[PDB]
Amino acid sequence: EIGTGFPFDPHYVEVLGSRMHYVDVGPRDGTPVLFLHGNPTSSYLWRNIIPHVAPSHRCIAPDLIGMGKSDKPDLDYRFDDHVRYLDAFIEALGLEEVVLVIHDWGSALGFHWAKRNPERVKGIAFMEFIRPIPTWDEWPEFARELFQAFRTPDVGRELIIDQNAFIEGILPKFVVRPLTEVEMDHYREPFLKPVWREPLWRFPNELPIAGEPANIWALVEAYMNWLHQSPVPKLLFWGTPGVLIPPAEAARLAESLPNLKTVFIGPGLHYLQEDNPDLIGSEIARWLPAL
Repeated sequence: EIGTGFPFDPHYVEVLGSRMHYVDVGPRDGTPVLFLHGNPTSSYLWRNIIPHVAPSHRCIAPDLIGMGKSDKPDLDYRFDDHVRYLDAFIEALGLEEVVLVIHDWGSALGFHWAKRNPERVKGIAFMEFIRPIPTWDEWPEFARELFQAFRTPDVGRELIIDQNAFIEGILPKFVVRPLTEVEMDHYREPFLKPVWREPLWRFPNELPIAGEPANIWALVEAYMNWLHQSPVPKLLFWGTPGVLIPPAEAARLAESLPNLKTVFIGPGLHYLQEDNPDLIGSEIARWLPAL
């Protein structure tokens, strides 16, 4: 049975003049494991993963700026803003070497940080991560018109900002099993007001699909190139049919990435942590000793 509670004491740290919230559990020494969520989630997404890792390793799960329990400064909320705040968060906590556990826009942040700090990354576990998607044909058909509308002037803001489409529509449609009302209310809480929803609209407008936007496309290409030459231990979780990482892409990564273990989790769309947390958490726990 998949837990709905969030039994983690809040921790806060001042970052660039704002407060950021994070989970921090597990032993106080050793290599920390840094869990990075994406859109439109928070550290809540990791709530059933972390308890598998916390017996043996420090677990740190921040809420990205403007998300979860973190502050909501007056930012553009472009990808580079998230880069700046996560960079400063990692330094504020004095992290030296880390293991990354990353998902969605948290994976773009994590891989981009790893490329810039390769000596500090001891391993990377990832799932449903940001890759350059070559055509809209590789996007799931049932969500293609919706994500094209998110990236259409005016219409996308009406859907995401005014109608909260990313929380009420996309989030439950990208989990195979049904989310409960308690889980939905945890995901809803940081975005109850439209004025808080800018990050939810910025993120799909930065997805690198069919070459655009060019700046994100090049950045993601750069860290994918880094990943392909890196000897760092890697662990990929994938499901079927997937969203960002269809089975054919999981197969391509299994062939091309060095030092990669792959784990098929069964049915899965995008929020794989909500479909098979016990397999994801237990397999990360089993993989960490080999690092």
